[PDB]
Amino acid sequence: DLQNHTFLHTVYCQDGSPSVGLSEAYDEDQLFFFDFSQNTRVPRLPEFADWAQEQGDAPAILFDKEFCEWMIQQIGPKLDGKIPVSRGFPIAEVFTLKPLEFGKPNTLVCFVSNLFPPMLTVNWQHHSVPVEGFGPTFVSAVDGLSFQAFSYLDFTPEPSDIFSCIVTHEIDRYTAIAYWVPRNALPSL
Amino acid sequence: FVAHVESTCLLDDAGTPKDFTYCISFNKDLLTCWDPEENKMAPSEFGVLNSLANVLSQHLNQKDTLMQRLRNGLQNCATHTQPFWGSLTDRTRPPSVQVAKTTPFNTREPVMLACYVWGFYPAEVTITWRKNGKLVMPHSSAHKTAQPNGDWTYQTLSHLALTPSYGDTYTCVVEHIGAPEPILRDWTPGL
Ligand SMILES: *[C@@H]1O[C@H](CO)[C@@H](O)[C@H](O)[C@H]1NC(C)=O
Repeated sequence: DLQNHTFLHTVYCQDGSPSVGLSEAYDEDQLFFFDFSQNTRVPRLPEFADWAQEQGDAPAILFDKEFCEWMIQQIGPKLDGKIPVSRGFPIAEVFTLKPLEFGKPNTLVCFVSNLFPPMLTVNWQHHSVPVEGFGPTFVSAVDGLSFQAFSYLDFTPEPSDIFSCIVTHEIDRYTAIAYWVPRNALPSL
Repeated sequence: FVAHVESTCLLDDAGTPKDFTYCISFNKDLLTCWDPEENKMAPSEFGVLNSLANVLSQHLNQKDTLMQRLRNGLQNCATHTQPFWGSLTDRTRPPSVQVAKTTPFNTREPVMLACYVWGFYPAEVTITWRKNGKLVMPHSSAHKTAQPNGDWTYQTLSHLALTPSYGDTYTCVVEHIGAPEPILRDWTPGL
């Protein structure tokens, strides 16, 4: 009679960059993603984890890390060339965080789905001009052994604004492109 | 290649583990998971390259250090989850809602209203319509699940297609768990 919930601790690794990561996500929103340089859990935005990087369990993590890295290390070359490498082509779409009101401050969300393997770099362009975006790019692990990612661009909407989000899939420099234009703007009050 | 060590924790809104799995994959192939019934690291299902997973059963299963934590299993989640768990079943943000005409699509009608509905958590939400106080059906019937914004907020919309008469008042009703009171937004042809 009580609704169920999923907290998934996903330990992953691969050939290339990055070599190792760890996303944990409650209900397909992640609260944490691990840092192996600093051996600490970095927070997403759940008011930035007051409980944070409780060191209460490095045995679990550090064990999965080394084993995962062994599978990439000692299993990689034995299988390399014998079975094909699993890969998807990433899908990008961009929509607005809040409803579109001309002249009113908003944000552009670039949602990247079907990311496998999880290696990517995302660029924003305003009228096809390279423009820096707010924050970093958040990669999250999702159910079924795939990954997604988010990026964000703050801006003020003009009737003429054309924006594009560009995903580079880091495995072979493949690109996905997603365009945005203002559509069905609500009346300015 | 890519490899995973996926641990899923499944606990009802209070904080009790009803299930827990420890699966191990390599190249997006599910290889070996944990079987609570036989207490072993048995390969998952069958496989064309499962022999690797069968050998992956022997490295592991040689580790009581591990092999105990799998016996510990379910309760380990509550131990791991208790600090934040309350607040996450407790985390809830109401949905701002606004109504405006949108460009009509798939319709013989001249007017189409969108009831936009954003910045909420959780995503479970219900949006219906009313004309002059009574309940009408919405434009699409395909159930759109809300789109995650990636920052713990979600969003969505519903459409409604009408031929306008100014005497009429169309109303859009949003039932998030975030509010105890249904949020309404009226619309009139001379607005
Ligand atoms: C909640 O999850 C458990 C399995 O973990 C399942 O057996 C049970 O039926 C679920 N409850 C409902 C109401 O579906």
